[PDB]
Amino acid sequence: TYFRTNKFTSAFQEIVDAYGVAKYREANPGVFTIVTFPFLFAVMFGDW
Amino acid sequence: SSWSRALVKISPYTFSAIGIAVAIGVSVLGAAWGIYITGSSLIGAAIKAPRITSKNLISVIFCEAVAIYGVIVAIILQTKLESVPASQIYAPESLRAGYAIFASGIIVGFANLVCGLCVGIIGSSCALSDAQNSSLFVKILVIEIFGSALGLFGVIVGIIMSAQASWP
Amino acid sequence: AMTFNIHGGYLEAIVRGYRAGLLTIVEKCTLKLVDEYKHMLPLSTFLEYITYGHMIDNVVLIVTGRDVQELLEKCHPLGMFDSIMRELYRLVLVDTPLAPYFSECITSEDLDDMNIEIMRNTLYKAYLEDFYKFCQKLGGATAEIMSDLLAFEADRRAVNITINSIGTELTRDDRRKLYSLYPYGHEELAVCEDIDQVRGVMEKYPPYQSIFSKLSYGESQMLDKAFYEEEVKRLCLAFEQQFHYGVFFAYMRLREQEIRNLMWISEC
Amino acid sequence: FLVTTLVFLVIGIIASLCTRICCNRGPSTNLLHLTLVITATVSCWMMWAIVYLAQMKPLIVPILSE
Amino acid sequence: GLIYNEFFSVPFEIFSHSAYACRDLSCSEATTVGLIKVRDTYPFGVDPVWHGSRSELPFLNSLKMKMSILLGVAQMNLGIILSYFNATFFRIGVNIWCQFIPQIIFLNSLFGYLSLLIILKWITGSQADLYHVMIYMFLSPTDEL
Amino acid sequence: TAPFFGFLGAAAALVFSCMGAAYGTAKSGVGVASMGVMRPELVMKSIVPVVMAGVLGIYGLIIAVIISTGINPKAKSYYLFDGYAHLSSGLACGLAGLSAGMAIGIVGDAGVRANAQQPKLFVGMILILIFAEALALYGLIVGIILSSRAGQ
Amino acid sequence: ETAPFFGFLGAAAALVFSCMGAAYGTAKSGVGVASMGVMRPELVMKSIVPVVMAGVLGIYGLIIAVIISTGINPKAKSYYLFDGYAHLSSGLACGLAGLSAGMAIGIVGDAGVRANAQQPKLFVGMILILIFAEALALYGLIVGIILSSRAGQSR
Amino acid sequence: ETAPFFGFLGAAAALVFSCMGAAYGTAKSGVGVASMGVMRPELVMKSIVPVVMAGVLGIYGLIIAVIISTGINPKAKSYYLFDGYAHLSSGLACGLAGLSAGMAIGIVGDAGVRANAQQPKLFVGMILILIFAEALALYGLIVGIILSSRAGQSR
Amino acid sequence: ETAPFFGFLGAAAALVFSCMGAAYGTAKSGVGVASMGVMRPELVMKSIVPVVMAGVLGIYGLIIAVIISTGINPKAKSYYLFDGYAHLSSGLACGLAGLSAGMAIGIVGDAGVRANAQQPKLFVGMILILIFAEALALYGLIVGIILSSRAGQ
Amino acid sequence: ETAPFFGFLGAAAALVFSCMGAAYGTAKSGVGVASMGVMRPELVMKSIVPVVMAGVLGIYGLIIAVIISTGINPKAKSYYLFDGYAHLSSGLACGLAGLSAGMAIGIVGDAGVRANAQQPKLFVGMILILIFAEALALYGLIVGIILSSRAGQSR
Amino acid sequence: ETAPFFGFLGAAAALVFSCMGAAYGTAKSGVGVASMGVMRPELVMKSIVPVVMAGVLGIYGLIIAVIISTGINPKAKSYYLFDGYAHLSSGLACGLAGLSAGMAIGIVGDAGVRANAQQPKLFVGMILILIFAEALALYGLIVGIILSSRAGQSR
Repeated sequence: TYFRTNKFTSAFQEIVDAYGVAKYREANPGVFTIVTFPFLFAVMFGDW
Repeated sequence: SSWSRALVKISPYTFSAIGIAVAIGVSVLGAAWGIYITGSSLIGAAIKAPRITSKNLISVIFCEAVAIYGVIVAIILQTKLESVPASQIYAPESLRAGYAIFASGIIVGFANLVCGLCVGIIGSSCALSDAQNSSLFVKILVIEIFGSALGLFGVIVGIIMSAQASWP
Repeated sequence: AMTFNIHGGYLEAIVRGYRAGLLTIVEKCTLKLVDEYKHMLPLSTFLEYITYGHMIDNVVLIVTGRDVQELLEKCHPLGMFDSIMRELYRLVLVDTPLAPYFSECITSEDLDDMNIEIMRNTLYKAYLEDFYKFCQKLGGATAEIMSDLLAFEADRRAVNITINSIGTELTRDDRRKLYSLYPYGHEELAVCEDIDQVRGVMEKYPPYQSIFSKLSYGESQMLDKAFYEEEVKRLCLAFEQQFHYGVFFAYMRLREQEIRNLMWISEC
Repeated sequence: FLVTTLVFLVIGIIASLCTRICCNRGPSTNLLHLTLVITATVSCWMMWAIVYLAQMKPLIVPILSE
Repeated sequence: GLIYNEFFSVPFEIFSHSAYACRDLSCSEATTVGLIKVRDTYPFGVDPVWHGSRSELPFLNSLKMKMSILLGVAQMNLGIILSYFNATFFRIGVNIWCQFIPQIIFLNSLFGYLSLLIILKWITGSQADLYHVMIYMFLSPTDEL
Repeated sequence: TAPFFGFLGAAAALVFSCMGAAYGTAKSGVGVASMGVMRPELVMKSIVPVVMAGVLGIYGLIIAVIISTGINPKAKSYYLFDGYAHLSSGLACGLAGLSAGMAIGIVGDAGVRANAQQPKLFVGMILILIFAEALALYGLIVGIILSSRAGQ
Repeated sequence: ETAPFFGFLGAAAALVFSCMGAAYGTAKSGVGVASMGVMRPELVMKSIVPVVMAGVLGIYGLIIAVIISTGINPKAKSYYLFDGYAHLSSGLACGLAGLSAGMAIGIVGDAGVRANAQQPKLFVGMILILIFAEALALYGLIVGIILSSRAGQSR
Repeated sequence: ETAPFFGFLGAAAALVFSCMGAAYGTAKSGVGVASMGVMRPELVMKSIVPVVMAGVLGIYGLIIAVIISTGINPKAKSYYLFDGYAHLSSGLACGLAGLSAGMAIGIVGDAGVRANAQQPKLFVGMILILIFAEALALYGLIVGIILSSRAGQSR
Repeated sequence: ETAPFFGFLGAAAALVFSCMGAAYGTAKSGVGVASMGVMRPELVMKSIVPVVMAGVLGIYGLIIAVIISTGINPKAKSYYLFDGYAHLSSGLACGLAGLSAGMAIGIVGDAGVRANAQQPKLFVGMILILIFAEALALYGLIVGIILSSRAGQ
Repeated sequence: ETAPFFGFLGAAAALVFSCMGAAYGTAKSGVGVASMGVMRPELVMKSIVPVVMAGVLGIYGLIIAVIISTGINPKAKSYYLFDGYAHLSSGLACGLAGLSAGMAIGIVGDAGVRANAQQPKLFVGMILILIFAEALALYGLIVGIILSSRAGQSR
Repeated sequence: ETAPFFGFLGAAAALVFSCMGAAYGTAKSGVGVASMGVMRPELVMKSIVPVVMAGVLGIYGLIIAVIISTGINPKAKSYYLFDGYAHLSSGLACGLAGLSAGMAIGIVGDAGVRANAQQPKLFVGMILILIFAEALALYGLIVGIILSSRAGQSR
């Protein structure tokens, strides 16, 4: 099974799913990483 | 310190003579190697056909020109020698002259070796090319003549360095 | 680089001149080429391997008997040298590179070398052993040519197996177990049971792509002719023969191809 | 410092109100949006807290090059 | 980048005027016992003077290392916490309490001493620790001292 | 006393440069003969890459000439700095020329074969070879700059 | 003192190693370009990018050498042994990094050019690989510049 | 007096060896990617992971070198031979670890690029192997950081 | 006075040699693992046992390096040559043992990948061989720790 | 004076040589047993003897090195250069003997794996060869112990 | 004086070289014997004679090492530089002779395993080569003992 993908969340979900899938309603780390990856990749390139 | 002092206290005349001899030796070795390289191809072509002996002889002459230049440089270096007086055996002029002689000899020998190797390879290729077709002999000979200029440039550099000898 | 002038230069020049001069008449030309090769006697091992190339087929032919005495009529020194039926096979196991391996691989003798198909299998195994031995002597640009030739032989054997020899137990496993990128990626031809499938398998190698083409010719023949004909067509690459490199094998192959062309000429 | 700490928290509440107004179309959709807003606010506030605690009472003073 | 107080590889005007001011030093060199005296901390970003100073490298390196350690601790804590939620959502067995709790507790406690030491040094201004003596305190496995 | 190193720099600069020049010219020449066996016209124009390789020797020769002229002992007191600088300047020029020629020889040898196959790609081979040959010019610039530091 | 005898040696070694790496890269790049263009002359122009990418290392090495040479001036200040040693270290580091980057770029570019005509996606893949390789050369140049700048104090 | 020479040499060696290891890894990964991507466009981007995984080691080495260079400050403290020895040891350890990690990562990445055309189920295993190998770079960086921290405490 | 110039070098050499041995083992282990996963993706995850065990050598080397670094305490006691030389020797021994163990583990894993691919029934034997190989690394680490413990003159 | 340098060097050399020999022997044994692990897994379990023998040789070398290290007590009795030289010689001898025995046992086991796979009747011969090989390691350990004991006789 | 710095080192090196030679010979002989036993299990037990004969080198080396170690005793009498140099020379000669004998015996046994496997008639006769090798080893040991007997000749 696959969790429903929104118009904007689809890209992040696809990027995260490159590690695999889960059960019909199991854990979906994409929900946290949709903002976590922007919340961490910013530091490595911080320059306004 | 003590080892450094001993190293700085080496006789410059020995180094100068070593360089002078090494120039001629390296020139002779390079010329012989180039001559052998050209001669293998020349003999192969002659076995195939003896028609191009005159064309092939140019490569041998060019290879021997390196030995001739080396011999001339060695004669010049021998002329550059002096009496090596005991008082000035460690004088700055004597040390400078010995270092210049060694540098000139090394440069001449290395340049002669490189030019001989290049000329030998070029002639070995050119003999086979001429055996394949005599029409290409002119371009191959021109390329060999152009490549032979390395020895002339090295000899010029050595001659320029030879003016630095000032042994009392 | 200086080793060429150190040794082998005269032999290389003689070989180059002989090749440049090259272009019962077929038999006479073959005899002349064989005499030229023999008169030429590091490079000794290369010459031995080149001779063993055809000597494997010569020994396979001599392994018969069954009108075995007729083998003396084709005693061409290029490939049918005397120096290169299990009792006689053990004696013939000497003085050949592939013979010691074939002694164990073809220990069944005529059982594994039946003249219908299994003799071709033994010949293919011997050719594979000889190709491996030749590839072992690495150090020159001829490794690519040897790999291409071995790949062509293996692919032709696989195509023949998939075409009709599959019924002769030449299955997908036998495409490499008995039928001699191929040394690493030959598994793609195990399922090429069709001409379209053969073209698709050839598509895995862009250089091999479009080589099969319609496959009406070349691939139409069995044994080792399918991809070997591709190598024959592409032999113009071998015609380059850059200098200061081992070109004795190239000259021998060119002479063999010229002899084959003269034979194919025949009565126009 | 502590005043700015409430400022970051207060900024999230207004953002929380906007998120609720926007995502009221979907209850489970709103629940997901609230998590994203809270995570973003927490991450930004933590980064600012690190940047402020580092320079609050420096152990080493800055020397300037010539 | 706004947090880092660096814009296009150049500082600019922070929300404050100047975080650190040269203690006296109307003509004295920056490298001095007085050095620079800070009136107050710039809230928007790092001190503008620190970026272009000679001491830019050590202070910035220490701050970046501490921030990286804290961020890694936070990410690991969030990942470990997600395990209980996943176990409850999938109604997993007692294995969560059996294994997820010690797994999320051991690493958390192990990094907790370092994180708390970093915070205290940042909070209490224990300059007797700095970037190095924190690791030095963490280095000793034995008791006493 | 120190001037021994300075004198050695000029000799090393020419020796190491010619060592790479001969290697580049040999590889370039061999390919030219191979192309000249069949393609008669292409070989004559292809000699430019060999001519390009031979230029590197001239660049090294000029660099050697400058070093020799600057080692006048009776003119100015050649301190250890002058000897060290001249030796360093020669070392860079000789080493760079050796590498630059080696690339030209490798590139030129393939270029002769490529031109003999498809004459269209002749322009592309020249462009790559010209770009590679710029390294010898780059080494020449460094040699002049280093040698210019003999003021004190 | 004897500090210039090491500082100038390091400055020369930087350029020497950078040129060696650039030549090692360019030889492989040219061989691959010729091999690719033998069969598909159209992609020859697109295959020349790695050659320039490798050649940029020569410019970087020349800049580092110029900086090192300008960093030594006995008439300005007494170049103590620390300054010469630091300059030599910077030169050696920059040269070795340039040589390694050149060798890697040459290998990668030769492989990509050999694979260039097989698929047009190589035109992007090899470019990305060359950029990732030149990143190391840029990092080495930055480190060398930092070391050369730090060499100026010498107490 | 001679200690700053040792320290600068250690920093330069760290940078150079890290650059060499990263270059070797990047060249191996580039050869593998050029071989793999001819058949399929998947290797163009989905398998470009080792290309940056190897440059991460070079970035770590550059960071360690910058830290070591900033460690030396004669105007602030007259460094004894202890500081030079510690800096040289830290630089050597960092550079050797970087070279080892670069070689291992290059070999593993070449193997993974070759296996990319095989069953894609092995991508997770290849990534895990690459991460386990790259852990050596982090270990070396930690060792270098510890050595640099202990370096300045000379009596 | 020159003791730290030996002790720090010994610690760095220990770390470097341990890392080199770990990388040498891990290269062969990863090559074999990739080959097996291409041949049989089912056991790819379970075949990372030598790959995982390779990092143990690096961890031990890092621990030994940390211990050696903590050994050099000039403020605590004037470091005589008798302590620096002992520390350097301990580091050299630990590094050489780690390199040897890494090479052995790499060879064992390269063999065992193919062995398990042909038949997974030899996984127990492969694990036993790997444990026997790692026993050498454990002995080397113990010897290095014991030698470093003798820094009291 | 400098005797502790010699003693520590000898102990380290002993440990290193013993570890290298054990590693070579274990690698050869594993290479041999790789085939037996598939050809006849039933006999593969009994095939682990050479690995155990190599581990035993390594353990003996480590024990000798530990004894040598424990023999160095500077605070109890001053270590003259004679004792240090004797200890270093003992360590070198033990390490060389262990390395040679390990290499021989590894080769023997590599041959014996195939020998027993072909015919189970060769297990007795393999065991005898392994015992004969281990006798050399035992003799080396005894010689090292004797030398270590004699190392303290100076005055 | 610094006598054990050479005497003890030579005593250790004697056993080291003897062990290395015996290990090489035993490894070759064991490989040959394993091959022969694979060919025929009947000859495996009878073909261990060269393997046992190769073991005399270890006994001779151990005896020489014990004698040399007992020959060094500063408490009994001070040993000059000559007293240690002679012992070192004797040890080196004994070790080199043992290594040469071990290599020769290994080669001879490797040939003889196949020789006996083919023709049982020549199996017993081939032992002459092993006897000659053992005689050479014994002569070397005698020469070493004669050299070592001069320990007390100094004054």
